[PDB]
Amino acid sequence: EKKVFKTEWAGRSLTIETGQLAKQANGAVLVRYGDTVVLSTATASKEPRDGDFFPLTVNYEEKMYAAGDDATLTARLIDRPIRPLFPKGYKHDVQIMNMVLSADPDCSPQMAAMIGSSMALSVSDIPFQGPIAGVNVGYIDGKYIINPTVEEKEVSRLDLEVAGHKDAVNMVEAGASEITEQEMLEAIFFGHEEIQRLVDFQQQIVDHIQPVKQEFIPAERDEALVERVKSLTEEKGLKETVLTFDKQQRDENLDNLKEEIVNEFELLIKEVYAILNELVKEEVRRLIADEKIRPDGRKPDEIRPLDSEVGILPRTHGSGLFTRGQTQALSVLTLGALKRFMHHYNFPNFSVGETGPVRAPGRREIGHGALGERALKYIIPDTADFPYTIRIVSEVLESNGSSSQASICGSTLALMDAGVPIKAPVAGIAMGLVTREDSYTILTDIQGMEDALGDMDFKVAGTKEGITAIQMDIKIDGLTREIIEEALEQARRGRLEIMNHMLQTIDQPRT
Amino acid sequence: EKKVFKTEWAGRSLTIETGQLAKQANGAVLVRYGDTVVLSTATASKEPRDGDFFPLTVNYEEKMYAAGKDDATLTARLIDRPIRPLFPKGYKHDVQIMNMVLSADPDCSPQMAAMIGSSMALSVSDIPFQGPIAGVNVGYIDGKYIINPTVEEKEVSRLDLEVAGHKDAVNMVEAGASEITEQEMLEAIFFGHEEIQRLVDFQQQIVDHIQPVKQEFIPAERDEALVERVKSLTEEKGLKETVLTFDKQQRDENLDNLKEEIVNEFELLIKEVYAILNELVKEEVRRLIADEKIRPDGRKPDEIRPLDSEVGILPRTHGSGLFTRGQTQALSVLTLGALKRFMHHYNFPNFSVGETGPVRAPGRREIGHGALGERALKYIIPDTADFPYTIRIVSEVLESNGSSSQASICGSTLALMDAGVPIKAPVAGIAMGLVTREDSYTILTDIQGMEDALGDMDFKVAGTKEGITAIQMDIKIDGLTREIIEEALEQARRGRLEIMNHMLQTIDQPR
Amino acid sequence: EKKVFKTEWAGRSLTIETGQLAKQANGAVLVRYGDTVVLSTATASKEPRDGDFFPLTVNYEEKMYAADDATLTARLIDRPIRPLFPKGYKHDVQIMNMVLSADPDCSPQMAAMIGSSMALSVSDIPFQGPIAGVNVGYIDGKYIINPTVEEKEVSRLDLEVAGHKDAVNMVEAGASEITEQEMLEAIFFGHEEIQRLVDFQQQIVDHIQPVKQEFIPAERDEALVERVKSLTEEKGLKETVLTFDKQQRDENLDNLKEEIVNEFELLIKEVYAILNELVKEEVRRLIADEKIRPDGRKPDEIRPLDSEVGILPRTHGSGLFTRGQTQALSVLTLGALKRFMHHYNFPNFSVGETGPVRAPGRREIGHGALGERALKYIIPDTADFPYTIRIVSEVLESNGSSSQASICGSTLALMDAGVPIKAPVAGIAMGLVTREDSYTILTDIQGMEDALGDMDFKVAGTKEGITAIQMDIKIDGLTREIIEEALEQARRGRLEIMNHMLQTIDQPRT
Repeated sequence: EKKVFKTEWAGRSLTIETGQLAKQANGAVLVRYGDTVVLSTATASKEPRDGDFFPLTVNYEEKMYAAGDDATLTARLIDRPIRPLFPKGYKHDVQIMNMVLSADPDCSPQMAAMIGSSMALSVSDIPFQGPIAGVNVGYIDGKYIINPTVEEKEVSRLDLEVAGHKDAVNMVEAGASEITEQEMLEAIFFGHEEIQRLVDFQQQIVDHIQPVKQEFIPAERDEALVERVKSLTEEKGLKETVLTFDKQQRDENLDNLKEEIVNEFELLIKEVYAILNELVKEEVRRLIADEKIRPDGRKPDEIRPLDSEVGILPRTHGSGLFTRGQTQALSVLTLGALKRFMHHYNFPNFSVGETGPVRAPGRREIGHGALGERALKYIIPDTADFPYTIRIVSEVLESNGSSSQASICGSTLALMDAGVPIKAPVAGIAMGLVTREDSYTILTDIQGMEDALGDMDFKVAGTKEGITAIQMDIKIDGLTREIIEEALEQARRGRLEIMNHMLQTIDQPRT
Repeated sequence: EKKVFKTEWAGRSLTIETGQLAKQANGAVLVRYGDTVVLSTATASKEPRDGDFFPLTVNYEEKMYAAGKDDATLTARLIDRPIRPLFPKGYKHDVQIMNMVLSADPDCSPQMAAMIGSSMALSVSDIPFQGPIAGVNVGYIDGKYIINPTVEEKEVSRLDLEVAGHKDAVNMVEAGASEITEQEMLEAIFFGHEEIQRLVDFQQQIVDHIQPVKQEFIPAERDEALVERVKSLTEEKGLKETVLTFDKQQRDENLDNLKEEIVNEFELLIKEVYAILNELVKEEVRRLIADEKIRPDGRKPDEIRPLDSEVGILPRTHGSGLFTRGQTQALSVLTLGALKRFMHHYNFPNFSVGETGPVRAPGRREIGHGALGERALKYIIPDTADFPYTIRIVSEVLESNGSSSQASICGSTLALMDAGVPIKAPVAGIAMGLVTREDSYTILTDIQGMEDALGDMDFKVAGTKEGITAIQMDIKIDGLTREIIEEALEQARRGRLEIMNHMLQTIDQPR
Repeated sequence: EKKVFKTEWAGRSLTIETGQLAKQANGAVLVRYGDTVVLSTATASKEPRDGDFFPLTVNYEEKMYAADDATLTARLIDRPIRPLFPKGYKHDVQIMNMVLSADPDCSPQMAAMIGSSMALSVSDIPFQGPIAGVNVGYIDGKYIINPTVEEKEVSRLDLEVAGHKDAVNMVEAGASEITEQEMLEAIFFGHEEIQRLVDFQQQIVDHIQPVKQEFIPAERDEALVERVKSLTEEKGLKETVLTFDKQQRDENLDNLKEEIVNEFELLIKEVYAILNELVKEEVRRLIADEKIRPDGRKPDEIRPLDSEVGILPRTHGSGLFTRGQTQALSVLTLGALKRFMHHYNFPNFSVGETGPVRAPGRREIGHGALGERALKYIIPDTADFPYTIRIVSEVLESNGSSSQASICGSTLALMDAGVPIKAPVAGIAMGLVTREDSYTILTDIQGMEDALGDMDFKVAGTKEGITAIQMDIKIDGLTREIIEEALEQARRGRLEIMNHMLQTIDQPRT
């Protein structure tokens, strides 16, 4: 029952095989892209899990014979464009595995696996709303190039990975040599045209295989029950509760507010909690679109209050503390004799007022560390005029916003503190989004609740001259070109404000 | 209250001490065999665990100081095998058995000392174990069998066998061999068992002296009438035809559903109905085989599942083989290197059985099957003298219903030929099964998961056309007679020969 | 809202900052002590956990850039902090300490200990401190606080004392065979500084004026207690307690409770709790009033002893030591040429239990190092005995003090092996029952006496003097007389034990 479908992808062949391998998986496909081979599978639990949480996991692993954080980064990469495309309220366990059986570094295993994963879900009976595809873009002598080779990347000014579906982009994640907003936005959409071909090719396959999807019947809310709950919510001043300034106190009051409504009033309880969460969600979203005020009283373009300090640790080579609202990071730098530069990120439970077991670095901590390292490596001096190794470790002492971005600001402080002759300071911020069908509002410097109840989390970092790194994921089907362009601009402003503050603290590398 | 009991075991002393050490354990014994010393203990939970599953664990560990300076996992699995089937049916207490090698003379097998240690500890305990059991190592030099050969005799034996069992029968065999005949193996087995019988004899005297007081296991007796009701609702809903569903996942789905309905008729009463259902399923399968001579995928006791294979499916790897037998499938990949010298690993992902779950480090089972594979193969691997390269093979189980471990041996033989390794001879393997009715027994060839689970044994044999290179067998009944054993070996010789025949269509000699 | 409070601590500055860092923690403080910096935090779960168990965790970690020990340090800090929470308070509390900068002359361990006290004291968590801790050395007859690295090279004592305003809470020490009075003085020299440190923390609390959360302890239903206390008297609780065999005692007690409860859900939780206190009381009463412990011993009698040497053929040295239902086997390996270490392993079968086997836990790492500390002082100079020495101790049974049994075991193994050691070493664990009328000190305690008693005070050393201590308590504090009496009675105890040990082997093999 083996079926082979073939095409071209940036000057080398792309083959997708199904029906032969891993047939107990809900769906499974083998991807040959040049000399790169990847087996991708998608499996779902039999019945759906309880509670309001969608367990979705993506793994990636490169076999020893195919030729250690990269695998974790890659798996996080593939999760991003796939996660938002499941019917709302679908809470089956879904696990997606990718095994790189053969790896030609000129033919991206990361991108092969991403398409592999899309295909495996698309042939499966799992109700995924793709296909999706992803692509790598470089930028050499003013020309964009798809899936550049190892040697072209040595020379590109951009290392971008874009992904999305038929009608829109889903995810971007990038590192760059300080390139303009418009250079980036063009790269994005050059990338998306190829994405569109790739999706096209996957749909023909789906049209040929004609898989039978499982039927997800989403329940329709009881108009009347909503109405009752929506009254007990209005009487107890939900609006004013939401507008509590302090993070922990806001969450405490909301919990309590819900904690009371539910006691009115088991399967009926599950509903009331769910109705409550949407009513909270709506209130927050309404306040922003209609009254232009966020739940800590800010306006869509205002950044949180900023504080910073340098040299706070006696014996360390460099040290920086950066505080933006209820998010705070301490970054520490060590120099060494003579991989050459790295940045780690640690997120303790106390940072969010929580108790729990202490572990080895998790997936998220590994992500943010590398994001930080990516944003910064472009401004680190040449080994030729500064022969030392540089390690930076960032500790998140408090968190409500973007620890990862705060750590980039922290680390820039530490680098200057330490007297590292860097190209230019770097700062970063995270952008948010509320869409109403009438229109959208872009939010600057978002807090946790805005990520959680918003539509995107779009992190941009770079210098005054331009962008050094991006990482973006979303919780709606797609982002239009004008929303991306606007976000980049408003993030350019945001970062500029932040570098301005940072230079009050230290205005150049120590001597 | 120290008591010392003494005897001879293959030309060296064997002493068993109890009453002094580890007296809070339900039972505990110290074993001195030559200069080897092992402390063995057996402990049971106070009350029995819930559900229909017998938690039994065996550990083995060799201290750092034991020599005056994966094997432990293999050894612990070895000791579990003959011990597990000998507990009263329905006994579901946690039982844990620990073995500590305090001193280790490699000429006096710590593995065997521990195995007898473990039997003794349970036998003196109040845990209702139905032994004793004992185990022995057999070599084969210039046509003579030898018990517990020394290191230097093993350098020269044609057989490395570990046999075990009780008073009246053999329980377990596990072996590696230089391509020896079926009768040469069966004799070794029963030479081994005569010594086993002495060892059991010696343990029984001890038990007769210590006179331990066992805990009283009252097995419930089934309600004749309730069985009858359930057995009708099962007959009306076509259990027989349900069982005969061809597709593995679909068979399990329908059976679950069938049970899923009967139970809803209809809490402590539910536990019973589920248990009654499982036995009725068990009986139907067993009946179909003994009486109608058809297995639940419609095969007959001697037919092997449909076979497919391929070589060279991975571009850049030195050797590559894909082997498919029914709904079980394995991909084996080979890497060559400069210059421990040969190894084989085995990986079993969850998707192989259509499951979701967390990915882990190699488990116990995966370590077992890997080594079983490596054992079956090492005998046919060339001398380092005429082929100076290291050889690693990794086998991935992409689907599973039968014997992954045997499929991986077939896969690896393909990969070795693919890679151009001048091997002695191809090797294949299979797993044999067994249904006993009191009237008579049927031996099953190439069993599927359900046949292992509801059958009486799982008897894996692998080797060349000239003879056997490896065995591993465990059982779920009290013992295996000599005629069954012999018949199984013969029918497994046929089975393997069929498989090598197919394999040679794919590749008929080393590339 | 940054606030900085400053003082002197043994000739160097001590600064405590709050209000700036880690403000989502219930409380948090930064400690600068010389060039050492430590951030300490204290966080509590929102609501209290179910069941009768207080989850309290302390972590400690020294960053890579700051320049088993971390586990030892974290266990150190837990000890004086644990007993000072209101009885029945069962919130998760976690306490973290991060050494951001570490000057080994200014103890990060002590900075963190005060850090942890401060973080709780500024928090809304109802901790009953402050507490503080201090290091004492002993050079040419003079005690010194927080000696530097180079002074420790030359001290005869490495002591860490801690406690609160009115009493000492915890001691843990290693020593070059020093007398009981020499130790007890060091302890109380240490406590005067502790008192300054607590004083300084109290002013801070008086300045910050934190608002504590209100812990309302329920009051027992006099009448329900009375009913339960009758069903307990009728079924012979007293006689049940006096069962000799450990497992059998626990089995009967479980069963006894198992019956009373069935009389008789939220009401059940109460009956179980009432039962546990009635058991607790019976045991305590028997000791104070009848002077008999629940295995029939008297407050000063040690359990029956047995020992053996050379039980393993091929190992360089081997010792088996049994004291009551606690038993340890210690094994020694010699090597070419960190130089001495002792490990401790505690399998589940040792207590008749089943469970998963793991990497060495926290407790096992503690006891191993306690053992190693007690012994290193008597191990020969590398000059006249050029070999590495590893000893591993296995606890085959346990009811008492495995850690002390392992020290006895290891001394046996060292002699067995022919190691020319300074002198044998033995150890024991002391216990305590306080009634408001008076107290009884218990020698060589069993598990139940630790669990239902007021302290667990382990002392080990030679005939000439003490080599190691480790003590924690379950009451607010220990007076000086109790701590002096315990040391003396532990000196006697150990002497008995060395006496027995020398019957087995009276000098290093030759």
